[PDB]
Amino acid sequence: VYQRQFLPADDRVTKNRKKVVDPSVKLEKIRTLSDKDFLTLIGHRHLGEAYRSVNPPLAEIGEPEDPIRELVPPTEGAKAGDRVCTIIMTDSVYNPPIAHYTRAWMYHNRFRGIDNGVYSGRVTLEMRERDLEEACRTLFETEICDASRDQVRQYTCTGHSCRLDPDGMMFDPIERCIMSGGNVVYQKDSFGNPVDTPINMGKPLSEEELIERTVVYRTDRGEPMTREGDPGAPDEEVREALQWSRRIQWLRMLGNMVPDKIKGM
Amino acid sequence: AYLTEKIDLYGDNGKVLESDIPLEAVTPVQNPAVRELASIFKRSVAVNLGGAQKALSTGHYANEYIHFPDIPNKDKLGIKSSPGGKYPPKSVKVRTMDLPLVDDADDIAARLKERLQVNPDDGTEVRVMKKGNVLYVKISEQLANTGVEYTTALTTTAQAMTDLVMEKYDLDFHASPLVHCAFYGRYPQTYEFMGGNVISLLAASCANEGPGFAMRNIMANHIVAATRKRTLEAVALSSTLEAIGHVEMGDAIGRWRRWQALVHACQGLNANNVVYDLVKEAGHGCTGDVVAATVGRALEDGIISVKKTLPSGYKFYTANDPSMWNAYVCAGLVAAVIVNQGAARAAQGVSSTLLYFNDLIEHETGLPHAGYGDGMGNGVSFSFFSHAIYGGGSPGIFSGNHIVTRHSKGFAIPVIAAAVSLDSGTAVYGPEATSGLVGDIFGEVDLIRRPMEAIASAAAEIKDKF
Amino acid sequence: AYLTEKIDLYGDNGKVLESDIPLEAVTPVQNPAVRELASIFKRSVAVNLGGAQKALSTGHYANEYIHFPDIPNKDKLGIKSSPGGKYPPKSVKVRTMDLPLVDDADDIAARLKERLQVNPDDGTEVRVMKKGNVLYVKISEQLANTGVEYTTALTTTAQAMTDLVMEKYDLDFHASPLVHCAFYGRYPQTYEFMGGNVISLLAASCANEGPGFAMRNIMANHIVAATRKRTLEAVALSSTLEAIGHVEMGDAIGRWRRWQALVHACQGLNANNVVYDLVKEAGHGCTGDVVAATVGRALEDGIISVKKTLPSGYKFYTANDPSMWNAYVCAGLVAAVIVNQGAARAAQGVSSTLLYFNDLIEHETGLPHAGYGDGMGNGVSFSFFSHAIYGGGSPGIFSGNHIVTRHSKGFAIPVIAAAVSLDSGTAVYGPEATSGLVGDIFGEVDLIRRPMEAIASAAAEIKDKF
Amino acid sequence: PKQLFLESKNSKMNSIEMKYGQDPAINRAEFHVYGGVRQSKRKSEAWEAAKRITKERGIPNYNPDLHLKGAQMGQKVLQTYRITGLDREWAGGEDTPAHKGWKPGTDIAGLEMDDLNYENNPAMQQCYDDMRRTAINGLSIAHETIERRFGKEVTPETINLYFEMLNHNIGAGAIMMEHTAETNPELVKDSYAKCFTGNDELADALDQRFLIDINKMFPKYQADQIKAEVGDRIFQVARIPTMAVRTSDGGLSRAWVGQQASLAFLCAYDIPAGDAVTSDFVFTIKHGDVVFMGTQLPYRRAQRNNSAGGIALGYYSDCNQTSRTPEALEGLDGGIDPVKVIVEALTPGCVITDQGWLHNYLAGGSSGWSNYIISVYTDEVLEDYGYHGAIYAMDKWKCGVGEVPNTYENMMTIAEEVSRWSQKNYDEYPGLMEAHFGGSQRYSIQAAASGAAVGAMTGDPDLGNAAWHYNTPLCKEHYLRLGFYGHDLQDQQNMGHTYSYRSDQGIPYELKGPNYPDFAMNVGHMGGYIGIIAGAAHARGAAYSTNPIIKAAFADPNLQFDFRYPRREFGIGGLRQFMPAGERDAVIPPH
Ligand SMILES: C[C@@H](OP(=O)(O)O)[C@H](NC(=O)CCCCCCS)C(=O)O
Ligand SMILES: C[C@@H](OP(=O)(O)O)[C@H](NC(=O)CCCCCCS)C(=O)O
Ligand SMILES: O=S(=O)(O)CCS
Ligand SMILES: [Cl-]
Ligand SMILES: [Cl-]
Ligand SMILES: [Cl-]
Ligand SMILES: [Cl-]
Ligand SMILES: [Cl-]
Ligand SMILES: [K+]
Ligand SMILES: [K+]
Ligand SMILES: [K+]
Ligand SMILES: [K+]
Ligand SMILES: [K+]
Ligand SMILES: [K+]
Ligand SMILES: [K+]
Ligand SMILES: [K+]
Ligand SMILES: [K+]
Ligand SMILES: [K+]
Ligand SMILES: [K+]
Ligand SMILES: [K+]
Ligand SMILES: [K+]
Ligand SMILES: [K+]
Ligand SMILES: [K+]
Ligand code: NA
Ligand code: NA
Ligand SMILES: [Xe]
Ligand SMILES: [Xe]
Ligand SMILES: [Xe]
Ligand SMILES: [Xe]
Ligand SMILES: [Xe]
Ligand SMILES: [Xe]
Ligand SMILES: [Xe]
Ligand SMILES: [Xe]
Ligand SMILES: [Xe]
Repeated sequence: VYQRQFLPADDRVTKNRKKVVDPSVKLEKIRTLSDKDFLTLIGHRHLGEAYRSVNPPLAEIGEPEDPIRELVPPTEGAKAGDRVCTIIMTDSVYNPPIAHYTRAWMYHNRFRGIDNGVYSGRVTLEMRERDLEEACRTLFETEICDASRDQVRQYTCTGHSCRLDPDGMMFDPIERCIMSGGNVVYQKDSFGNPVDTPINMGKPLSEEELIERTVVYRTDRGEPMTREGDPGAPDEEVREALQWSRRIQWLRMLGNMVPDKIKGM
Repeated sequence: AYLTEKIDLYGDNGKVLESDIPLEAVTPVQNPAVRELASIFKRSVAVNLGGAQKALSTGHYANEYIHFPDIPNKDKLGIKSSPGGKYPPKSVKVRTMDLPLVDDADDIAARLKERLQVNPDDGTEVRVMKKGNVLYVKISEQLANTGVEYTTALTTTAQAMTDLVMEKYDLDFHASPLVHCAFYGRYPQTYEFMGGNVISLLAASCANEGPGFAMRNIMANHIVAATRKRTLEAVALSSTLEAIGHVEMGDAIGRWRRWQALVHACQGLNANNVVYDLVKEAGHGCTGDVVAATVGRALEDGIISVKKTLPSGYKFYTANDPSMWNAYVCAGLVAAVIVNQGAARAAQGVSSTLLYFNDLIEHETGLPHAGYGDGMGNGVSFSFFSHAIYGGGSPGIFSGNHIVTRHSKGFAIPVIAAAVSLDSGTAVYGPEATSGLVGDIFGEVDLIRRPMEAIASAAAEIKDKF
Repeated sequence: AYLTEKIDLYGDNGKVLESDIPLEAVTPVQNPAVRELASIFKRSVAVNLGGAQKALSTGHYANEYIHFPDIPNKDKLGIKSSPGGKYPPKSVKVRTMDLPLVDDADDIAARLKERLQVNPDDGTEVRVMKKGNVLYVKISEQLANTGVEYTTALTTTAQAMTDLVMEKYDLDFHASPLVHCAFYGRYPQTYEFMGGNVISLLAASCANEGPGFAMRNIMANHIVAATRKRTLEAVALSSTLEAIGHVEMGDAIGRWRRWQALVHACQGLNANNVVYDLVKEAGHGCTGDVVAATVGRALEDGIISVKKTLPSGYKFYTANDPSMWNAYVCAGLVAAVIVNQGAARAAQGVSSTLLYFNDLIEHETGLPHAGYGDGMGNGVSFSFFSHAIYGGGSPGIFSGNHIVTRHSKGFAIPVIAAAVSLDSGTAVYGPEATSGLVGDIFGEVDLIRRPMEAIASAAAEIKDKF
Repeated sequence: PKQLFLESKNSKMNSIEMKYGQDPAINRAEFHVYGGVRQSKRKSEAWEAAKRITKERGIPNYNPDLHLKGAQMGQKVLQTYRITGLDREWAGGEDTPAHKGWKPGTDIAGLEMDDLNYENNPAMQQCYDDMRRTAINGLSIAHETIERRFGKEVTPETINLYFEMLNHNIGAGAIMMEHTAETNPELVKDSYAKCFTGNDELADALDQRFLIDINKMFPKYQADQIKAEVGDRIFQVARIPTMAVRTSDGGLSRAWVGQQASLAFLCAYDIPAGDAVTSDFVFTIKHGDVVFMGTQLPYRRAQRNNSAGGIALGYYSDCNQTSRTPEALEGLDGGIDPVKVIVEALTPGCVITDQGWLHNYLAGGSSGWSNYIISVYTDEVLEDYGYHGAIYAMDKWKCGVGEVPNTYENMMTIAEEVSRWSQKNYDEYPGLMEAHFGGSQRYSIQAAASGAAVGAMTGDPDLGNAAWHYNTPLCKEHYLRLGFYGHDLQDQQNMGHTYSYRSDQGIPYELKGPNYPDFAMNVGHMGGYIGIIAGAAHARGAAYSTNPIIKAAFADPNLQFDFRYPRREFGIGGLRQFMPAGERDAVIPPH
């Protein structure tokens, strides 16, 4: 089996990107959530409630004779015929440990049977309900979730690009996520609905921790993707992400003119 | 010049169907089975006798809840129809009639075949199906090729049906518009035979996005219903229809011909078993595992090689065969959808796999993805228009002619057919809802339902010509 | 059942071409010449190399006075292009180029044929015309019948020209859109290859009034230009295209098949020399003399007879053969236009003759005119829309697909072709103005220019089959 | 010398700071303290009007308390906007049919988002109506038929009488018939007809009230180019009533002028009623010698001529008249300013294709997607980035506009620098990042600024637009986010389609349009391309980019909308100071 390289990682930022997307790299658990609080935060089903179904169990729907289908084991959610549910998260532009396109690349590399959309203000993940619950343990409890910069919100998602609040928290129009006693807590669920007791997410990471683990380039901290003098400079004098970007543009342009033009290039 | 490079055609079970086939022998311009497929779509129509009979009987003509009301109880409505109620109200019956079309389906079939037939040994066929409720008709090549259009089976069948019903039951003049409506629906107020009872697999000839798009204006749900959800046969039918469409669009020409033919061979006909091998290797994994398998297979086959190693250790790959690299990305694309949407047994994520399998490929190799931008482009548009308020719909309603998904040069619709084939019934606008009659009737045509083996056998028949 | 009744086919000189021909042998569903005519329209296109070269050279791309300007004298415009005029202005050339397409026409035709051809000896043809300014292209039946559409010659030729010009002159990336524009014009922003340099005799495939109307969307000026104004050959070409169109519309079916076939034979092919005989008898007279000759010939041939004599002495005639009576009225209709518009050598009155020849016929016999209302109906619409502010135009711009003249079932457009053929140059939108290239290039095809003899010879080849 | 979004060149206004009353470089804000919609004058007034409406009609309507989960809109600042560059204008102070003369150099600041919503802004609606109600035709064939078929001479005198008659019947009256109904002149005072010609002797012989004067409207070098294309020919420009297109579509224009021009020919030349020549006049107007603003569209989005969807990008470029203004001719320190042309031409380019067409034809709703598009013509943001690329290239290549060699390499260099500068400012100014809170706004703006700089500096419109698509990796690999869900369909594919020649991929940018498949669905793009096409032509010394007849046809002070200063006009509509045409006041009860 060929060993993936995922993306050019020549600096701290792109190396953080590679860690997030490489499935052979364990994302460190940084918080514990009870099953009741975890399910309450998702807001689709509560602890002990039976899973709803969109179609009968896979074994009863009479799948046709299809050899290729036999090569792809169905997930447990697919076998049960669970509803496909959506979870949405938003990452601030201010030094998050995971950003939007890295979520798509990570989801497609770490989770089976997904649907996922990337937007500037949010990222959706839609899977068979029980499969989604298992995926959410990684999204909510590991190093890719700084409680103040990566939040869950099903709608009225504005905040990724807004200025941080006095406590360094990302804005939430519905105020699902608040700062209480130094801890970030969810006082409402992902749908903005009331919760019996707030879900404590713990402390946010310090600024230096955020800068160390971030996947985004930012000009203000002296780490832009394109530095002054890089435009037009030779490939060897610029970031590997820019050398990669220039190569993709050259090959898409020449290849789409005449395919043979990119042979050996 | 002929596309002489040899490929092996494999079936959906991963076993070889035909070996040493020149790429030229599977192209729509040469392959008799692919050409016969287009001929079948052009010449075949279904007559819904049950629908025609019900429309005439109750007055529910055409679509949109239309109803021409006949009132059989006028004297019980509590109204006076004569000044001062001089004369009691009397009902009339002027918009409906009861004709035993379904009970006479056999005789009607014989009369329709004689009207459509040009010469006795011409190939015209009319079959009675659904216990008389539907007739499957296939006009002769002689009648179909009289002029230049593909709608002759539709137009002639609607008129032959209308004429023969008027004659058989010796109907009075009042019946002429009503019987015409039973078969034509709202035509000619509409260009389509809207709400009528003569159906073609092709769309109305006014609906193309451009010249040559007729074979592309076929919903993925129709393809899945006709192949009865057998994943790779749905991929083969969709890819073959897109291959014919691209020839008609003028894009299987000159320096782009090999590139276009390889998309069809590699993604649609499991050439060299690439699709099957990739699914087999990465089936227990994610989209990413298909990316790893695709790059590995391209390297193993000498399609790509390391071009340069950057200081970080990241390697840029070069395409030793750019058109074959594109075709390997198209094969990996359908494999990725089979693995990802196959694990969930839910088609919705197909648009996400279309986008990110290609995006991961570029980030992994430094080579362009399928269509030099169209694969990710359609991944974006298709994702957007299958999860937003703006338009679109569920995956199965898209086609090569839909404004949202038309762009990719033949490698996008086949992945939708694969995903919808693997769906466990998670949509409301699924194949049963939009393509029930299509699957029950046209799905009986062996060539439409199982094209893979038919294309391979026809390619072997002419393999020595090139 | 076969249309076994025998007819004699006469040429425009009034001499028999073929005797004892069953009506069935001239129908579009059987006659090889009529079928080959439709095949030629589908597969032929013209490439205007002079036009393409001029568009690239000056920037006058497409139509509507479009011009992408290149300014070669920027330093003489009296403007400063640098702040404070620090640097003097320098001109650039970015939207135009000079390619010797016309001088290289022979080699261009060779490269175009290789790209269009599917197999050696498949019948693909590329002919250099107008000293290199135009190429006549006819794709193979193999390429043309790949899919279901009739636009393949147009689409493949435009892409083949674009690709071969980019390759032949090894043009840089900037040229791709400009060379595409030189052949495709505004496509795909427009569905048509608008203002492009690849022309078909058929209209864009989005333009039909209904299914099967493609062979009807051909202006009378094109027909006259292609037949070089030889009156009855223009009538034959127009009537034959309307005959193919009516088959594709589904109207040459069942109880209407004989009626439709007789319109074509009697009005379009001078069957039994009726058209010629009527013109010969009444040529020195008026429309009314043709009415007298038509009724007399119908009586002589036993088509009509006196039904009843009213007290005043006026006689009602009965049709012993209603479909043949209609066909004799259609023949008299084209004869009347030849006599009336022929005497003036001015086409405008054709619309009046269409209306009043039919109106006089009914008043004279008490029998219905051509099309049971359509002949007078189109005389009315066509008269109105060729002499009013509302729309329309001069006679030559109408066709079987024009909303104004589409109604008649194949017997109206041929009379427009006859009148425009006899016109002495009284219109501004005449054949030279709208169809110069059509007549010069497609008029060289013997089948298109002189179909009468070709149809008769082909009918004699299969006469014993019926 | 600060960025234009922190200090406007002449008025010295800080467009970003004015939104918050706080330094935009500070990453801190207080939320949930503005009273929700109470902070908005327009939404607060809308709420009170809605209560009256509900009481009158018996059905509820606007109700801000319906906002999801008790969170009224306005939990953050509902920013106001400033029209870009109005303080740098010095010409165009003439009275127009829609408003008294604007004082050039006066700013328009503090506009609320609802004031720049296409649904609430009559200047934006009139902009589109003026495009689609226009019919253009060459008159050579009608004059030829009169002289050759009818037998009468055509002279300046008969042309003048023809135009006097056409101006009488185009909107209001009848000339030939007895007992004929007519339209109230008040309802069609915006309808009239004119002509232009390259023949100066003919131009000087006509009644100037019916003439579009090329010599007056354009600078000498541009008038010379246009007249050389027009030549010794007469072109008619007729504008049918705005009220009429509002009861139907733009395809009515050629049919309407077909009727009225035919009648004016019959009456001015004494042609008998029903003469065969009549059909040549309507055929000439509708098909024989006609120029349309828009071509027909296919079945899924079916349209006759003159719908916004059929308008080629180059035609949107050429109907803009900023190219002939003093600001565009000597704004760059006495030199031509192609950037002024790009930034103005993209304003109706964006608003008409995105709000007028994608929204008001293909989708819809109450928002007009206004904030998405407002970002491209307000607060000097895109202005700063665009001028940054021009100054950078002029200094690097030591040349003027339109003179940087049009190589793929130079396009990539400029794009990288403009993307860098765009990202630098969004990163260093949290208040600006929050102002353009939608990623599409920020992504489209760096792509448009890059294309504007490449187009203005090389004079190559396809290369200028190629720079737009190259911004996809530059943007994505920096932020790891782009725009809305379906924003990069065209950006991804045009990285390859720009120089492709496949059937529906290849086509020059001048002739692309909303029916080019890649562009048929999404906002935030087409207008930018339109600006780039106009600026590239301007930079290389040209008077137009695609059609000289379209450029001349819109050089008309009788147009309801001022096509020379669109950003300003949209601002005037934002102030509720633009009087559109088409209102039915004359025949409705008082109000
Ligand atoms: C997609 C298609 O809609 P359907 O899927 O055909 O219903 C199409 N609408 C659009 O393209 C909507 C464009 C505006 C909304 C997106 C703004 S980014 C149309 O009306 O023909
Ligand atoms: C004839 C045709 O016009 P053209 O000949 O195509 O210009 C058609 N107009 C009309 O039908 C005009 C109908 C109204 C005027 C007559 C009222 S009696 C149309 O717009 O397509
Ligand atoms: O959220 S989506 O990107 O689908 C629409 C943005 S208006
Ligand atoms: Cl239909
Ligand atoms: Cl329909
Ligand atoms: Cl030339
Ligand atoms: Cl065309
Ligand atoms: Cl008969
Ligand atoms: K470096
Ligand atoms: K029934
Ligand atoms: K009845
Ligand atoms: K028969
Ligand atoms: K259909
Ligand atoms: K190749
Ligand atoms: K031309
Ligand atoms: K060039
Ligand atoms: K030569
Ligand atoms: K060949
Ligand atoms: K055929
Ligand atoms: K044509
Ligand atoms: K010949
Ligand atoms: K609240
Ligand atoms: K004037
Ligand atoms: Na708990
Ligand atoms: Na170059
Ligand atoms: Xe979370
Ligand atoms: Xe970094
Ligand atoms: Xe199908
Ligand atoms: Xe292959
Ligand atoms: Xe013709
Ligand atoms: Xe006949
Ligand atoms: Xe939008
Ligand atoms: Xe990219
Ligand atoms: Xe823009």
